[PDB]
Amino acid sequence: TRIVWMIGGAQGLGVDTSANIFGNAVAKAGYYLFGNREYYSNIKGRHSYFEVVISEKPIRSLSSYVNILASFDAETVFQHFTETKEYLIYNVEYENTTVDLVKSMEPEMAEQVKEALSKERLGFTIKDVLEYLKRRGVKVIGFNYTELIKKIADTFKVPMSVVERAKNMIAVGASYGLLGLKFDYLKDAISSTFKNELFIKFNTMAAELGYNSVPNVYKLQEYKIEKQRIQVDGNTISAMGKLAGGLRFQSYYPITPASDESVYIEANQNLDMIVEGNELRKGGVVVVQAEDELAAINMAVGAALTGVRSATATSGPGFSLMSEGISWAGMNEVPVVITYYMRGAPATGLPTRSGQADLKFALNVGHGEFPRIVIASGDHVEIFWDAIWALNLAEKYQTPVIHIIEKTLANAYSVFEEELITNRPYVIERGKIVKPTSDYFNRFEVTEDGISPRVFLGQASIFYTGDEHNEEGHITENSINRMKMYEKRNKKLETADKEIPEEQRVNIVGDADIVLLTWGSPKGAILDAMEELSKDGIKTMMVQVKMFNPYPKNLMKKILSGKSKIIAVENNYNAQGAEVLAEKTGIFATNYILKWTGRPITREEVIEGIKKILERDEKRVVLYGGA
Amino acid sequence: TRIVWMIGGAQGLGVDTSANIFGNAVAKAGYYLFGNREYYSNIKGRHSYFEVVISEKPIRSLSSYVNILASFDAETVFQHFTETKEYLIYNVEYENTTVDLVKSMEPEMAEQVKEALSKERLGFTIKDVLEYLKRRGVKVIGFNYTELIKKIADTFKVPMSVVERAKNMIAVGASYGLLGLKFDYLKDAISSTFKNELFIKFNTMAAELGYNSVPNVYKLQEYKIEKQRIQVDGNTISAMGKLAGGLRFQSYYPITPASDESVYIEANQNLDMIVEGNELRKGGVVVVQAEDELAAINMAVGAALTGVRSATATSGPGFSLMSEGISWAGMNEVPVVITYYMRGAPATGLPTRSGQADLKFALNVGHGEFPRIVIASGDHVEIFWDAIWALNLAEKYQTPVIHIIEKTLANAYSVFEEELITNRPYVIERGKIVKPTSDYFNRFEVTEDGISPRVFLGQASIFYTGDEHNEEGHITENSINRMKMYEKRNKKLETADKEIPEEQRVNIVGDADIVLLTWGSPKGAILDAMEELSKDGIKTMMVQVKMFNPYPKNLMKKILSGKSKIIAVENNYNAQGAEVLAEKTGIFATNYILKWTGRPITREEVIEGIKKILERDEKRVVLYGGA
Amino acid sequence: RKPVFVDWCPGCGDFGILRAEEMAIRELGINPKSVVIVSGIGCSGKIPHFMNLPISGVHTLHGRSIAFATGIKLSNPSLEVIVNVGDGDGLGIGMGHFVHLGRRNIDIAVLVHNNGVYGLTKGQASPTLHRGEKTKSLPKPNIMDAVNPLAVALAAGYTFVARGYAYDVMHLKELIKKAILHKGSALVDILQPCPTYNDINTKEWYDKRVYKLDNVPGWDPVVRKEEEAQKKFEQAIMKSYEWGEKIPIGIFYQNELVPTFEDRLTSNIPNYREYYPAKQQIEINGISTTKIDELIKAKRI
Amino acid sequence: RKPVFVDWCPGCGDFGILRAEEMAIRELGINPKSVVIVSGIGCSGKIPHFMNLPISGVHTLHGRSIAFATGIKLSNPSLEVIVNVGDGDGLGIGMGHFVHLGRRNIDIAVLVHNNGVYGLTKGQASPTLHRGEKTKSLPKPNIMDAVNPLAVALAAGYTFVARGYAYDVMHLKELIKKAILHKGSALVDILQPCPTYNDINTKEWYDKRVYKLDNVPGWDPVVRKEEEAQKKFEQAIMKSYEWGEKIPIGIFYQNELVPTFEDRLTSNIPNYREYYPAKQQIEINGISTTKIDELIKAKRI
Ligand SMILES: Cc1ncc(C[n+]2csc(CCOP(=O)(O)OP(=O)(O)O)c2C)c(N)n1
Ligand SMILES: Cc1ncc(C[n+]2csc(CCOP(=O)(O)OP(=O)(O)O)c2C)c(N)n1
Ligand code: SF4
Ligand code: SF4
Ligand SMILES: [Mg+2]
Ligand SMILES: [Mg+2]
Repeated sequence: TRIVWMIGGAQGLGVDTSANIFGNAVAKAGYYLFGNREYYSNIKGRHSYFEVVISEKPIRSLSSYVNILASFDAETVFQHFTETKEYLIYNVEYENTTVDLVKSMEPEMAEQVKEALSKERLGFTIKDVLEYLKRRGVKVIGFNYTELIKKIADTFKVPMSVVERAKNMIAVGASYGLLGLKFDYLKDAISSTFKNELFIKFNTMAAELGYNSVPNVYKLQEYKIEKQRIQVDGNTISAMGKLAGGLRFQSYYPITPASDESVYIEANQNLDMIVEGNELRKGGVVVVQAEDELAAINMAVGAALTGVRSATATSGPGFSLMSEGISWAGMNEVPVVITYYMRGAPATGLPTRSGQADLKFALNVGHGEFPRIVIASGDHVEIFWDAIWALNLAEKYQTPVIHIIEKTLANAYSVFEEELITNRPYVIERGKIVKPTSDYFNRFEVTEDGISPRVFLGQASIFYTGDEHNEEGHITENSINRMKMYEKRNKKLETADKEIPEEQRVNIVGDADIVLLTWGSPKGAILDAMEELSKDGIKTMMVQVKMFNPYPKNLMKKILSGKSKIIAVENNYNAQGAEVLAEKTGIFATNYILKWTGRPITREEVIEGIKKILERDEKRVVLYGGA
Repeated sequence: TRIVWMIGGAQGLGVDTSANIFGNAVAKAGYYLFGNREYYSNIKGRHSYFEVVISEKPIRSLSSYVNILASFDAETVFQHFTETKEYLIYNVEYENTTVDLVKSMEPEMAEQVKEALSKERLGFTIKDVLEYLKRRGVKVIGFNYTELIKKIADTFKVPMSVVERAKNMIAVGASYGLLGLKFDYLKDAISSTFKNELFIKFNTMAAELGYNSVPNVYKLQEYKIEKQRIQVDGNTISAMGKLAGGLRFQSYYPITPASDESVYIEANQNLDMIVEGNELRKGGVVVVQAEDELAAINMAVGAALTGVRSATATSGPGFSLMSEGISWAGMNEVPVVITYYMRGAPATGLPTRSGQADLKFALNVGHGEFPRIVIASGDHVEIFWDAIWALNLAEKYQTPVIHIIEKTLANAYSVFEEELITNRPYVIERGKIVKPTSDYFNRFEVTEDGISPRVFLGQASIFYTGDEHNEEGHITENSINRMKMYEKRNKKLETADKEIPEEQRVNIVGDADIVLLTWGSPKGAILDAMEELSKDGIKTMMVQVKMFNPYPKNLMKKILSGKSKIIAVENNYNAQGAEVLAEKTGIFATNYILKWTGRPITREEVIEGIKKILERDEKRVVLYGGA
Repeated sequence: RKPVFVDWCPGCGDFGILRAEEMAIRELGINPKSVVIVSGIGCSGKIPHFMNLPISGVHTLHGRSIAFATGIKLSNPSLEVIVNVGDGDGLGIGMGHFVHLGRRNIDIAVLVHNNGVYGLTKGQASPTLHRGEKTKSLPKPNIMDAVNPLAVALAAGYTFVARGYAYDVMHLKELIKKAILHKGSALVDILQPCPTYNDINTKEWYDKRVYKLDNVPGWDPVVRKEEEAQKKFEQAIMKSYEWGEKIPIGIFYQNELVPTFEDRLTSNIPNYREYYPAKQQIEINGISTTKIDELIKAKRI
Repeated sequence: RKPVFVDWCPGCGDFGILRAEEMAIRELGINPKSVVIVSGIGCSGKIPHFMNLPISGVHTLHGRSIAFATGIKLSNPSLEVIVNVGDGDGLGIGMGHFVHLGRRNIDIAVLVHNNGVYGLTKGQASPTLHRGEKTKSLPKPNIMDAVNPLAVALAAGYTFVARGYAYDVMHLKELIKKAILHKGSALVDILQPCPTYNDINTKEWYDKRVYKLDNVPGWDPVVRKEEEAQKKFEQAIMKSYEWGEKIPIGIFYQNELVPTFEDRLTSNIPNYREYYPAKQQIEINGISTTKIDELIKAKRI
């Protein structure tokens, strides 16, 4: 099974919490979830919406359609009706509300709504939306939310304004009812979420009222859960991976959607540790909220100099500000990880939306030549293992490492098996660290592999400088020292490229003549698209780059030789990952499926885009669905 | 003729001024010059040196050898003896000075000196250097600078400390004497440089003493100068071009070697203007010294919003700090030029040396996708015309334009014909500017070519925002507006790529099977290398890219088809210009000649590097000569 | 297209500031086409977009409004340039540019939306929130001391320093007017409730504490002669630290005797006020009007 | 290799500061291996490189020394972290980080080389040079007002604020010692001749004007009880503006009663002083020692 549920409502009404409760109930019944959060750059009043994919099997991607849309306002109907396939739950009070009276709605969206309705001769009221939907076989279930709220207020002998938010749980209880799962899971999910008896009980009544007013349509059965499951978002998973990887200093400046990572680290900063002779100790991660990103990068780089594993996290505007600091870290061969939560850009761009438009900037960030190791996670499990990897790469190659996690992954959450992130050893490789044998240590010894022996502040006299320098860290302009030291640093990347197996830099799935060349978050939608297409004769393979620098040049040349279709799928305009392949190997993608609107690429967008390329060879498919 | 003169001395002794006087004399005799300035990141005491190439024809490049080395200290002998071919002028007082007693000398240079001497069984004194040089047929002319200074002090009845700096003019007068040009040119050059009668007269006596103590060796004749000649450095020429191009606001933060550009603009900021009906008006360029580069970029971008032609200038560290601001300018479609004086990097790097290591960063600066138009000048005349071009490109495509001028060009100076920068019209194209017809103007109208009609602050109500926006400039997250507006901005680059002839984006010289693929400052050395090699049977052509974005993809594919040797010559480690060709076309250079030591690539380095590639196909030639 | 949803939380102090700023601009009679409101990033930063009048808005980068404003004003000094920044924006990331404006004394007004928090990123402590304070948005007490915007501005030194309150609109309006007319750099630190985050420094908390320096007999913050300047400055400093039960609002210091940056430019560019960069004619039929003849002549051999 | 040419102009004030700082570190008996000197970009910035002792140097980015220092000190608070910045570096480009240090009260000393100019880039006016001043390096009089580093530091608020003079080495040495021992963020603004650029504020100019607050009977800048704090602070402010014929040198303000950032971290991380980030054992034979079991358990279905 694969059922797509969505609810929506004005930011500030706790609808996100309602979505969480719904999901938590369905999950306890033994269904996997993949959920999303879509908000405006706004604290109150704009339209927010929450999509939850439900299945008995692991889910990997979102969908373009909604099976069940749950609503209690006019706006959520207007915003999603064109995607709604099977069931609308709505508020009968707004039947005569016309799209022009929804003031929180962007004018552009009001126009898109009017266009979709006018096109088939409908007017602009909710009632007209209902007809639009009945023409497509959608079943609509209208609630007098006002009467139900009056009833509950009455029962609990409070005024209506006290129980106004029960509207949310009526919409949720009716949705959950359609599924046919037993009420207790929802009742339990309500009791574990709200913190006071009155709120529990009146929300429980609200959900009962919804559940008992609708028929059991999807007839879902329960599954016993064999292996232990967890539910986590991207932010959180990066934090877990970093902590597992030994992080003990993080400096950050708040920015969406990066801040949540640091807030989680800080709330959990006192960690249990099993140390020498099996002693339980606690060890604190110092977390500093810097005053700006220039302070944040440089604080982390300074911390690394003491031998601590350090990192920061940011997004486009912040990352641009960090360029200088990253260059200094390159010059001074300082391990640091920068988690790049890549979002809708340029400038402020879409602070609450996603993108893949900053890859080549990351690959070339800051002045000078130095090794910028760059990886990108494609799904939630990869995020965990990639954060451990980043930290090991940084210390092994003594250089900044950029770990890209798109916003789409950061804020989405999924249910998966716990063992996927606990089943293997948490390896910490500290690289070429040594105990100095005197008071003065030459920090930048010139070796054949480029990697100089490393010591920490406090162990011996060492020198770092932004200027070109000799083996002692003293300012040196001499041409021959310059030649050697500048090469030594860049040789580290060649050593990395010999040491890291190319097979760890890509995930390859399938073996077929049509290649889906991607990186990052489209991985999921692509794999789900490949399965659907396979059932229909259409054979495809996925090549997903994980490490862009050092680039898996030879492996890529081998896998792509003699392929007739190489279709780059990315959330940017210039297909920057394809551009990097072309720089490194000479191989040009044949076609593109691109999306720059900020919303996740869906399974169906990939399926249809590929059909559109096989059927008529169009060069660039441009996607735009969502929100 | 081609004679290479060098003088050197401790920073703070006015040796730069001495070099200027020498050159100015030779020039008035009708010889062209190409000169250089090499200093440490230091105000006093480090070793500085000044190379001046002398010829009856225009000169394009520096040389690896020195014909005449003029010196008055030990250090200048030790620093340049291995390059000295025909004549050393030196101070007999330091004959027994050993390299270990030169405390201002970097330890690495002391080792290079000892190695070069030990290698043929010489010790480490100046006297040993003299033998080294006599083994190579060099003639040495030793002066008792102390006695000559005593004589002059005596003549003028002052103490010796008053006339100590005459040492400089003894070295200069002896050098100029060897050439055989008449004393009056030097006498005139002394009188026009120094500002008081006593300093004039005792420096004139110092130069006489030098001139009359040496034989006329090079027997140079005078040339009548037909067409008017000028002598200018790179900094200055960029300033001239900007002013000719209409610049009326520049904000900057001091950094070497960018500051001199702004200091010149400010000293000349009240410009004559021939305006409407042939009226003489003066118009001031506002020049602001910002508090940091973040202020500098953003001040200039704000200024552009009023319709002023605005720019800044910077180098690597500063440019890294400007990333964010450049991204905001991309998003808001703001014309601005950033003159990137590219220097020795990463971090502080080599603040007083050169490099080409930041090209791909420039091409990808800041988060998001937007048109970054990027050009690079290859010689002094190109700098002028390229600065006019940058400013027109910025207003025509409403986007940041990056004008790269390497340090090598910025600080070098040359004599050339004035008409090369006055002979054609100074064209100012303001792009798609209009008079608003009401109180409210939609700044970002979506058109087919991507370029929205432009109005200035004060003419009508307009809005700019860092966020994604609609045609009115108001914050808009709508997916379909986003799709359109994000594409519109990037479509401007495709329009640029259709509108700018590809032939204006490259200079091609010759037609041969061996290609020298370059950009920027190696142009000169390459052209001089091609002429020498041609005389010896070896046929080469130069392909010099001037505009990297939009890249001349089709022209480059055409010129390079069927070429068997494509040799990239660049002052970086990764041959970033070659990497860009490879990204855009699939064409890989066959061989490389690279230099990352900070000093200009010489004519001979190119000649020998190419011989070394024809004779034994070595993949990467690594250069390191100078300083 | 035509509507802009004013998307601030119902009851946000930003409504008062907007209302006050609009009214200041109207009552001064300034042509709105000539007014540019340069704003930062945050809830505060959205303000030009919500303006009723045909003013222009330039919504910038986080902490960079002052630098933009400087380029705008100096290129076209006939524009009336007002800067609206958040306290995190203006005094956190923008701190450096905030201080350097004081040294230049450019004729601009800077209005700081002082809510104690970063509203737009969900209410982290701003640089004005006191150490130990715990709003509903903070998991732990604020680990940071506050900076006093008025004291930093005085030390910087802004030539007009005032504090307003978003829930005394008439008073705030009159302060904004004076900050705009002041010849030089003016600060108005505006006390502004954020009901969503910051349940400490609320409307009722301030109503109870604020008093007007305007109602203090003989309070005169205007420097009229150079010898008054030091005493007026120290009296401003002292007052700027009054905080607990009593909170002063009004003008702390004003000195129109210091030359503006524009006055200093006029010393080097004598016709700047009459032929400023943005007024200049740089081409006639696409041919540059700038003469560089003399510049080139100076380099002749 | 082994020699470092001390490349400052003969007679530079930087020689005095170097001599004074070395001596402060020796006389305090601190193990030199544990001392980290974090320095900016400029002539000033070269100082760790020229140090006689086995101290460590970290030569950073222009205006960024304080941010580096913060990461260093908080990761390993057993290091004695001293910051040497130029006035352009520390108070121009680094202004924002300079002020924010005051709010944190990290246990660091900051020594500002106040020469009035950017020595290393050929003597442009620094943020301490007064408006109208024309050094030999300036084509026109300085268009900018100066900032008073001591007043900005107080408003920020640094908990130890002092001014020294590079040509009274013994005095400067003793100030550096006290700035190092002070529990919190300490500023020493050091008056420092640049003979190459700045032929105004020379050695002879200062010799003539400086007097010691130490020689002022009853001058007590030490806060010993909370109620003293405001008076001590205002007395510091007043004094910090004395300039023409008389220039005070010495300690303007010291308050060791404010918790350090390290004290505040200890509230959230109870064993921070005993098991700070840099001391922690993060692996045993290449296997992480960090347990995230409970973190993962909290996410179970
Ligand atoms: C360089 C950069 N870093 C971070 C951000 C994210 N950001 C946007 S608004 C904001 C804080 C807003 O607080 P304030 O300036 O106090 O305005 P308010 O929302 O409270 O009015 C932050 C941290 C950004 N846009 N740019
Ligand atoms: C981001 C950046 N911009 C500019 C520079 C160039 N720069 C180096 S030192 C300096 C000024 C030094 O002045 P100050 O900090 O007063 O130190 P001083 O030389 O006078 O001791 C400048 C502008 C740089 N290194 N980095
Ligand atoms: S969050 Fe605080 S500041 Fe932002 S709008 Fe809501 S109330 Fe106003
Ligand atoms: S320039 Fe001024 S500061 Fe730099 S070294 Fe020479 S004297 Fe000292
Ligand atoms: Mg705020
Ligand atoms: Mg200085």
